[PDB]
Amino acid sequence: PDDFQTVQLRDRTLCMPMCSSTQFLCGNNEKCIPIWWKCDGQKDCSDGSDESDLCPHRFCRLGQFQCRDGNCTSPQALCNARQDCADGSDEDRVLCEHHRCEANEWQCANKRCIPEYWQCDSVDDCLDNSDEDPSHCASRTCRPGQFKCNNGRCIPQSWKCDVDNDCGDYSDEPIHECMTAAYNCDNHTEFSCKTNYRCIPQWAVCNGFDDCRDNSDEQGCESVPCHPSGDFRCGNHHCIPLRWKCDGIDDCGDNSDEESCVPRECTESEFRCADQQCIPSRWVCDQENDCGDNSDERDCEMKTCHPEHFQCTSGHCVPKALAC
Amino acid sequence: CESPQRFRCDNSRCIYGHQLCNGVDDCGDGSDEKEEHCRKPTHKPCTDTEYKCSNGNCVSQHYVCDNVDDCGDLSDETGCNLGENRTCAEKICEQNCTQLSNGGFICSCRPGFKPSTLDKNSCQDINEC
Amino acid sequence: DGRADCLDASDESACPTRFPNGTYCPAAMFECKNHVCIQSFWICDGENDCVDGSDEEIHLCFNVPCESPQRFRCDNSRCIYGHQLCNGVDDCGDGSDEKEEHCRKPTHKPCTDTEYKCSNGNCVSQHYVC
Amino acid sequence: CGSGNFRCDNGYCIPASWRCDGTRDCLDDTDEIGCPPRSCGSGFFLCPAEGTCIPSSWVCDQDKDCSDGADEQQNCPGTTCSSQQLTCSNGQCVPIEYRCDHV
Ligand SMILES: *[C@@H]1O[C@H](CO)[C@@H](O)[C@H](O)[C@H]1NC(C)=O
Ligand SMILES: *[C@@H]1O[C@H](CO)[C@@H](O)[C@H](O)[C@H]1NC(C)=O
Ligand SMILES: *[C@@H]1O[C@H](CO)[C@@H](O)[C@H](O)[C@H]1NC(C)=O
Ligand SMILES: *[C@@H]1O[C@H](CO)[C@@H](O)[C@H](O)[C@H]1NC(C)=O
Ligand SMILES: *[C@@H]1O[C@H](CO)[C@@H](O)[C@H](O)[C@H]1NC(C)=O
Ligand SMILES: *[C@@H]1O[C@H](CO)[C@H](O)[C@H](O)[C@H]1NC(C)=O
Ligand SMILES: *[C@@H]1O[C@H](CO)[C@H](O)[C@H](O)[C@H]1NC(C)=O
Ligand SMILES: *[C@@H]1O[C@H](CO)[C@H](O)[C@H](O)[C@H]1NC(C)=O
Ligand SMILES: *[C@@H]1O[C@H](CO)[C@H](O)[C@H](O)[C@H]1NC(C)=O
Ligand SMILES: *[C@@H]1O[C@H](CO)[C@H](O)[C@H](O)[C@H]1NC(C)=O
Ligand SMILES: [Ca+2]
Ligand SMILES: [Ca+2]
Ligand SMILES: [Ca+2]
Ligand SMILES: [Ca+2]
Ligand SMILES: [Ca+2]
Ligand SMILES: [Ca+2]
Ligand SMILES: [Ca+2]
Ligand SMILES: [Ca+2]
Ligand SMILES: [Ca+2]
Ligand SMILES: [Ca+2]
Ligand SMILES: [Ca+2]
Ligand SMILES: [Ca+2]
Ligand SMILES: [Ca+2]
Ligand SMILES: [Ca+2]
Ligand SMILES: [Ca+2]
Repeated sequence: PDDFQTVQLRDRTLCMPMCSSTQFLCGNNEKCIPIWWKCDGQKDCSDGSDESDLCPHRFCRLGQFQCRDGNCTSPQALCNARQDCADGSDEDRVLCEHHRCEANEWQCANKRCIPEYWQCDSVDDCLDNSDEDPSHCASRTCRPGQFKCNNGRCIPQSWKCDVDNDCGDYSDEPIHECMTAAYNCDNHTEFSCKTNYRCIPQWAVCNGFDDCRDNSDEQGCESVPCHPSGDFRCGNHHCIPLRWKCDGIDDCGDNSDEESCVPRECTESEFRCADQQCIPSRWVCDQENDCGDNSDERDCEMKTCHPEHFQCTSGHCVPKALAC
Repeated sequence: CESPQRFRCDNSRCIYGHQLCNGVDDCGDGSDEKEEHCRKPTHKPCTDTEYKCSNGNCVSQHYVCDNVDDCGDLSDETGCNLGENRTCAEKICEQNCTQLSNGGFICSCRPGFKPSTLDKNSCQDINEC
Repeated sequence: DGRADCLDASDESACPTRFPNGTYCPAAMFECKNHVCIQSFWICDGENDCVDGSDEEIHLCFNVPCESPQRFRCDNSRCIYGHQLCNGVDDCGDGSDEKEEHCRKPTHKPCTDTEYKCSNGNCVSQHYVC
Repeated sequence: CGSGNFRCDNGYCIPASWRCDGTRDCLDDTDEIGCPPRSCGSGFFLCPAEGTCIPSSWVCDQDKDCSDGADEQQNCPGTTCSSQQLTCSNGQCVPIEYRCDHV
């Protein structure tokens, strides 16, 4: 393939990856991997060629780089032109000769390589103007629907003219422009703040959140009427439907509802079971355990299943159609 | 009992797939719930175009140095070719900057915001819905 | 050597890599966590052939085939040899072996032509009848 | 070259454990050359550039016993032919009868 190189030793034809001096190649010439991976202790190659007996012992963390003395240094240091490893394996002339920089990196006229994104970020990462040169940095027209500001940043268009300093340099807050008629608010779907030039969706006006950073939107809402029936009240002065009082959810926000869960006392028209469940008195003796604990039917006399029924040794009555 | 959808217990009894680590001894021999089966997965080895982290984690090569901690253990951003002083005062990051001990910075957005997909120095808003 | 010469198997307990496979024993053989090796046939048959019991961890028993007339399978999904089925020993700990269902006496053949029937559930050749 | 390693060839590094076991591991043989000479005696001789000691009779026997040749390079006397023999410029001893016989 064109991602490989072609050589013939005598008559046979061989194909080999075109990888650089900072990479290592494996058995069968199947794949090439960064040199630090060679002896890191993890079999990276498709075969055992990665860490054969030629690799010396390993003395540091996975993915790092090792030096011929017996010391390790991080891998991006390999050819930064400064000996981060005193052994001199770092900046080894053999490795830096025919140097090539990985895809996560960009290279400049200074024979230096910097992370690809660092380009045009106001810092001369190449140690010279090459990575910040306005000639190549200019004309970086970002995507449509976005806005571009003096900080050299691109931001959503909607984020313009809100007190959130999103561009960092306050460039997205042209106060004089923001207070112009074009920025004015749609009273039918939006809301405006008492001390700010900001507009928020009308539903947001009251939700328990300071949608206006001056807290001016929510100020109006206060109603929480504690209806006397079908409702329950909480220590923090909040009211919730009575059914919510004991359901395993802390609806009050202070657990005032759930902590008082004592089985409801049965009325004079009811009967009580082992789980203190309450059932109509008629259920106490009908030959069915309306309470799964058999509170009913255990005390009752051993009466018999009237006609059109079948009986079970458990003291149960079942329609004959069900019998077989 | 096919092994991926169903499970067989040491008692030569079969249990459904979800039961295998539901926390119940669905089969009385207690083979189900055994640590041998339930223990956490073996993370895949980092492939070409990726990077390795002390954390037993793999990060895409592009992410390896972008002022954001992608390895989780900061193993990605640590040790990049410094070049000029990467001081927070540059105000490169939109919302938050943290200066590293050895120089350089890592950036985070405020809650409800995540670093933008096309520019990790900028921030975009999480669609919590 | 692969044979427990110490009762605790401490001899083989520290054997080095015996084969470059990383395994301790060859094909047509079974290996145990004590680095002791046993004929595969002995797997899951009611005898801890490996002193540490690794030769019959019950999970292993499901795989071995057991033809019903020469071998027997127990409710524990473990296999036992034919003679063991009613030898009077719980060769398999579930006690399926020795069950009365299996051990009870045979069902006598029905009397065929040329034979005679007896109150005794017995058949007699017609000539012998008187 | 390497850490915890030995170097004996141009651009090559070899494990230290291999040195001093008689194995010609280094293609250039230096794995055995530097092993420290080890005391020996009782009729045996030891030679430079090797950690080997050999019977004294072998030292001057015309055989290269040590790879450096010290056993034959050291000073030892030559030999000459008997009265029953004849000598020629080849550094040879031949029977005296052969002195003049058209052969
Ligand atoms: C390697 O590290 C050790 C300490 O871990 C140090 O003594 C030695 O000098 C280092 N090697 C070099 C070449 O500086
Ligand atoms: C919106 O409401 C404000 C306050 O009542 C008012 O001053 C403004 O004229 C209104 N604008 C429109 C377009 O209705
Ligand atoms: C660069 O940063 C170092 C601290 O790491 C500081 O001492 C030095 O003064 C800085 N130099 C410049 C030019 O900012
Ligand atoms: C920066 O992050 C810290 C927490 O890491 C937070 O307390 C602070 O408010 C943030 N500041 C900005 C401007 O986002
Ligand atoms: C590896 O195992 C095989 C059986 O699968 C065995 O025959 C072989 O001898 C072992 N390796 C070698 C070549 O020693
Ligand atoms: C069975 O009980 C019913 C009432 O449920 C009647 O009393 C019926 O007469 C009883 N039958 C018998 C046989 O006692
Ligand atoms: C990852 O998986 C392999 C099998 O594919 C092994 O179980 C290995 O033990 C696992 N890795 C680690 C670090 O335990
Ligand atoms: C033991 O087994 C490991 C893993 O297979 C290696 O093969 C190692 O070389 C073996 N040890 C010896 C000394 O043979
Ligand atoms: C004889 O054998 C049959 C099956 O072939 C049944 O088991 C039957 O129960 C036996 N006869 C008697 C009398 O029990
Ligand atoms: C040489 O050695 C021989 C033995 O072969 C005789 O001793 C002879 O006398 C010697 N001759 C000389 C000249 O030394
Ligand atoms: Ca490796
Ligand atoms: Ca360096
Ligand atoms: Ca830059
Ligand atoms: Ca803004
Ligand atoms: Ca609000
Ligand atoms: Ca509740
Ligand atoms: Ca009832
Ligand atoms: Ca029924
Ligand atoms: Ca379970
Ligand atoms: Ca990163
Ligand atoms: Ca056995
Ligand atoms: Ca038995
Ligand atoms: Ca040697
Ligand atoms: Ca000699
Ligand atoms: Ca002659």
